[PDB]
Amino acid sequence: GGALSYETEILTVEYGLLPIGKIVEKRIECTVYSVDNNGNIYTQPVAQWHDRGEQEVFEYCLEDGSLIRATKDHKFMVDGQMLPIDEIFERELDLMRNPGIKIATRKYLGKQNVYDIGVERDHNFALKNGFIASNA
Amino acid sequence: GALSYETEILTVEYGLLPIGKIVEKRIECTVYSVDNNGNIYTQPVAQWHDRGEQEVFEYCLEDGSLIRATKDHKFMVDGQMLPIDEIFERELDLMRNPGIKIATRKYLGKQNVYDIGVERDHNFALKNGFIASNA
Repeated sequence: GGALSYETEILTVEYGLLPIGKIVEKRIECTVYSVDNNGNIYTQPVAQWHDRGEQEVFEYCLEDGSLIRATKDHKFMVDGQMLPIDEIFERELDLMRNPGIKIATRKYLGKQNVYDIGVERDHNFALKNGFIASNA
Repeated sequence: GALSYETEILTVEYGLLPIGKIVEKRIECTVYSVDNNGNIYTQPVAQWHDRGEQEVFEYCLEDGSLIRATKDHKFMVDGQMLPIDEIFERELDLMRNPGIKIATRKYLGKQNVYDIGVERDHNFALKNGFIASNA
């Protein structure tokens, strides 16, 4: 089974993001998001709240510098497979994550010298994180 | 439209490079594009455009990462190229690298720790859409 650190943020329908420590310690009734064997995202209630006691926690820092704090043996989704996170780390596999992400806020920075690149076909190019910039 | 100097471009020969160093130095290199069929291919840079001083906006995404660009510069949304400002206006999702590697691992010693059970499939989504599993 394995376990997660207190502040690991869990998506709930009712409350939005909540720390799993709080969901478990307060045994909060909520609806979480799951994925089936055919890649369908659905929702269902939390059915068991597991307080696993004390265990060794490792902090896994991802390429974008975000953090997952878990025991070595907790499984995470990699393409078509659930694997222990430590193995995912040892094997350099990509964790599955949301294919999309929203813009939270916007700021003005005034004027700057700015740049663009032309390519022959399709007229786009990937940035860090895999964002696709385009001139079309 | 255009982009800030330090916008990191993924190139084959050098990995991630600031578009500013690529354009200013006319660096010959190979970038990654998508076609109309969702398919990612490689392709040399054909033009290096210094578009001069323009108004730049900083777009901060839900994960705290930034895009710095002119308001009109288009970016891909679920198969469709749209001005980044419009993507902001309508709260649309940018695409879309659906996976990410772990760079490093540190020991934090012992902590009280937790897990949740569900009735079907035995997984659940975290922030950023990671899928934690106890199947």
